[PDB]
Amino acid sequence: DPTIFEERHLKYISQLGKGNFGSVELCRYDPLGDNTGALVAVKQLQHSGPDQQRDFQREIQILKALHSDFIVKYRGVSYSLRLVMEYLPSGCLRDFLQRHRARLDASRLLLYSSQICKGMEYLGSRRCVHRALAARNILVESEAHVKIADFGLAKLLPLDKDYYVVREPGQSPIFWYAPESLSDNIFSRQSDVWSFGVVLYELFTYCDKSCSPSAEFLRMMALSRLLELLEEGQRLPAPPACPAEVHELMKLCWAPSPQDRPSFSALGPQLDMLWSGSR
Ligand SMILES: *CCC(=O)Nc1cccc(-c2c[nH]c3ncccc23)c1
Ligand SMILES: NC(=O)Nc1ccccc1
Repeated sequence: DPTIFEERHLKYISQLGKGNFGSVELCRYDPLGDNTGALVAVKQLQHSGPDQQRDFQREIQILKALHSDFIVKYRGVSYSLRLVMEYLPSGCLRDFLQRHRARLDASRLLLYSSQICKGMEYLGSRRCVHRALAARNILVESEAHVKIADFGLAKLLPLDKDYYVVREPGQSPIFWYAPESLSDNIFSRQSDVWSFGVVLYELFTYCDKSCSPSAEFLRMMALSRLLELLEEGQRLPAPPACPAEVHELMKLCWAPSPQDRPSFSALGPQLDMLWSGSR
C-alpha cells in the first residue's frame, strides 16, 4: 500500500485551518529527512466523540473514491486517524479573490465557476451531496484552477431517495442554505445547486466583505427571518459589475422549488459559453 503515510515522516510545518472538531495542517512528507519531500495537507480530529470518528472514516472513503480534476485529491491516511491530501498552496478561494481582485477579470471568475460546476456535476454523479460549498472551502490550486474541498458535511444519498434529513444541524452558517434546508433540514443535489448560486454571488463580488451574504441579510432586515425573506422571493442583489446572464443563472439556482433549479449538467455549458463570449 502506497496509501499509508508513516506518522514519524509527516513533519509539522504550520496550521492551515481549525474547526471545532478538527483541523488541517501543512506538513512535509519527508521520509529521506532532507526536506526535499512533498508538501501535503493533513486533516485530523480533536475533542472528537465516536460519532465524529465514524463520520470522518466515511469522509475519508468518500474523498478517496472521487477522481476529478476539480476535487481536492486524496493521497492517503496515517494511523489517531489522519487524512493526507495534496497541498493546494494558494489557499481558500474567498481569501484569494480578496487578495488578487485586481488581476482577476470576469473571464477568470467564469473559469472558476465552470470548474466548480464540473466538480459538483461529478459529485452528483456519485450521489454525493457536499452541503458546505462556499468560497471559504473551495481551494485554489493555481490562478487558473480551483477545486472543491472540505467534505466534513458531505454525505452519500440514501440508495432509495434523492434527499436526506439531518437530525441536528449544529451552528453552521445559514446564508448558503436552500429554504428546504433551513425549514426542514433537507439536503440534496438540488440544495447544492442553491449553494452554488451563492458561490457565484461570492465569485462575482470577489467576496468583498461589505456585500457578503451575511452583510446583505443584516441590511435586508435569524433563521426564521431569512427563511421568510426567501419565501417572499427576496434574493441577494446583482453584484456591481456582474454580467446580466450570470445574475440570471444565480436567480435560477435560487428557485424556491428544488425541481425548478437547473442541474449542474445544464449549468456547465451555459457558464462555458458565457466564458467563450467574454474572452
Ligand atoms: C479561507 C480560510 C480557510 O478556512 N482556509 C483553509 C482552511 C483549511 C485548509 C486550507 C487549505 C489550504 N491548502 C490546502 N490544501 C489542501 C487541503 C486543505 C488546504 C485552507
Ligand atoms: N440565495 C439568496 O439570495 N439568499 C440570501 C438572501 C438574503 C440574504 C442572504 C442570502
